[PDB]
Amino acid sequence: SHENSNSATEGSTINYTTINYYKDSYAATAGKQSAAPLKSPSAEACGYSDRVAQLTIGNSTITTQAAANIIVGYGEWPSYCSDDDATAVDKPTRPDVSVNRFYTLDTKLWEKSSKGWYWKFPDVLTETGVFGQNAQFHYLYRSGFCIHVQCNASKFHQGALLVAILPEYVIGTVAGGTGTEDSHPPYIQTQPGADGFELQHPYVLDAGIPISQLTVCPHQWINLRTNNCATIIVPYMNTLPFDSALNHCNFGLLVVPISPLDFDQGATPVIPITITLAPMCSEFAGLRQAVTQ
Amino acid sequence: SHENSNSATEGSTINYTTINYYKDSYAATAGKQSAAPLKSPSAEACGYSDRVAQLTIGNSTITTQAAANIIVGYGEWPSYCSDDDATAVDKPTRPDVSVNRFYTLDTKLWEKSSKGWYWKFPDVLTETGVFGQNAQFHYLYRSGFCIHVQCNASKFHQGALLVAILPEYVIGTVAGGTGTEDSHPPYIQTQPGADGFELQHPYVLDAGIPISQLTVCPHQWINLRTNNCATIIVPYMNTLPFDSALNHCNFGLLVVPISPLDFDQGATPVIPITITLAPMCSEFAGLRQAVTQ
Amino acid sequence: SIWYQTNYVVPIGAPNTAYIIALAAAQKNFTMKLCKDTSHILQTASIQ
Amino acid sequence: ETILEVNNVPTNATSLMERLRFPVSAQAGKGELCAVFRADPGRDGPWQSTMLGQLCGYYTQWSGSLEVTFMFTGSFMATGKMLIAYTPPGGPLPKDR
Repeated sequence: SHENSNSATEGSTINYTTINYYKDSYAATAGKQSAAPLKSPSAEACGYSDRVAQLTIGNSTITTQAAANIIVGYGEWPSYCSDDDATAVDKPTRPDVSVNRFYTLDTKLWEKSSKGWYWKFPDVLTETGVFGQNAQFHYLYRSGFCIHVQCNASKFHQGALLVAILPEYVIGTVAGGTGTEDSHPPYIQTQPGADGFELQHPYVLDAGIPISQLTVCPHQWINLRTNNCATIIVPYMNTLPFDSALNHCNFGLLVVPISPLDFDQGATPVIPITITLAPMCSEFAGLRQAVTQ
Repeated sequence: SHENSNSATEGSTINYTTINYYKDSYAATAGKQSAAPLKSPSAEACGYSDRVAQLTIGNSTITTQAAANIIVGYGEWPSYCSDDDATAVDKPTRPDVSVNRFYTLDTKLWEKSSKGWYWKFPDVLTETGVFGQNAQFHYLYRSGFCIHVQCNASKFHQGALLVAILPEYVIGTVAGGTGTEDSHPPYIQTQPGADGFELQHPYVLDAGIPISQLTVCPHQWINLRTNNCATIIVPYMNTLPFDSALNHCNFGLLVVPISPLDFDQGATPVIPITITLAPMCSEFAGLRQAVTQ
Repeated sequence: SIWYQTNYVVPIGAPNTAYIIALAAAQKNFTMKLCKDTSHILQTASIQ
Repeated sequence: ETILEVNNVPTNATSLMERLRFPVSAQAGKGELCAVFRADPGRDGPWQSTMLGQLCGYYTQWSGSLEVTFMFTGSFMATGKMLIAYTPPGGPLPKDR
């Protein structure tokens, strides 16, 4: 009562017992603390099977295995911004059928020597559809995503893809190779658009972080013997309630072949990977003239 | 009970006593039949002063005389399409802040020899703003309008404008002058866009209908001694719940000087007429790729 | 319009070309009006 | 549901039965175009082969939604995805997916 409630943990659900001799709560000691979101839970695990019984959003419809094969990113469904979490006093627009629909980006071909690609969100959809037009016309943007990476192969084909969602996928460079150049990735590399960008070093994910630990991020496998597609339900993950859709990407979708594609000669050599994705609970605010970038 | 209820007056509020000897109600005789919208009512007359106390819609704000100087077209406020009146099973989008806002078109100059201009709706807004983008992207469109024609003049200037709303303002031609050519008006004349089109014969309104009876349509005067602006609240008037915004214009806004502009030399000769208009209760349906026309 | 989202992928031994049978219908909300003579087929000769 | 003759290209009597199905095959993976047709049941074209189309010839005005079912008739090993897009009126034939 006699102290300012201005610590970094006010508003949390954790009760902290602390020692403070000053006016401010942040001056106090760290003290004591008086399914699981991180394991890429399924829709059945999160109990969201009712919203998943038919993946039809807007005016689009995809078909896949239900519930168990629907990865909800961090166990949280996309939602509109709550009244307390939002800061902008302007009321947002909710098109909800012209922006919350499945958009099909491109048809990148999986090869035996394929290294992998990444797609930045919502950079992939900035110049596509009513969602793209709302992204250019509005300063503020907020949406979840339902990304459905599709890769059909016969039962004689083999291989696996780590279809993963890396939030705030900052791209690093080779720094001239020797590491003493301080180069920075260009706009076509940081924001490659709907066409995506092929990974130069998928082992370090072009950021100095191993792909072996990419599974701590929301992810799903496209092991060809088991499933032919991966559906990841990504919520809006940002330090802010809203953000610009043009100069900040909330997350990068990593589609990397961990197990290489392999088949004997006579089967179809064209094994394409299709990125179909739907914004969920899309919000736009701060309306002005449309700007591409 | 024994007759089909298939006359043209089923669903009306008028009880008709009729003589019928057949299975169908439309075979029956005309029979007997067992403020006022047409006089361009004000907002005070329609009792809509609460919605008019401050004309702020979306992110825009105009200033004028309230209630008494707000002409509600045909005594009906614009509204979303009711569940029974709509036929399209696709659910419409309601942006409601990015499309329901005042758009300022152009600054046509009133002259002493000025003849008048017309603006077709929503042709004026097909290539303007989020409303224009929704008009191109969606097959179906439905909106009312709040047109605020602004013409400021000093108290030493004189003149009047019949700012009027003519529903389904079909443009006729001179037919070669002699009347034996069957010419048809071009696209720049039928749909002149936000720039409008100057009237060639404002007496017959370029359609063979006198301007003296234009006041049966929703209208307001800009008699310069009394008011400097006219605000007309037009609802969606069509035979259909929805229509294309690109190849059908619901109404034409007629701004014609009935009393000519006149002033002595020394006052400002530039007396401009500004068209500021806001879609009201705008609905868009039938979403596809954006088409300009 | 029908577009290849990814591809038509077949292994060794499967045919490289398949076929799709489009079957068109109407929903329960479908309705009809103004019965008229059909013009999808026009017999111009007399039936003997 | 009646067979929609999307592939109404062949006219010869020996190839008339090919109208009921349309080919799908391995492409270059660039979102290639497979088949297009107008969504009008009463219009002259693919829809005339359907019972809905032939009955639509007997009625001037129609309303309601339409069901078009695409049945894949490849191998059980044959796999892939198609983007079947219905364009609302106003939009021309899309030049790309």
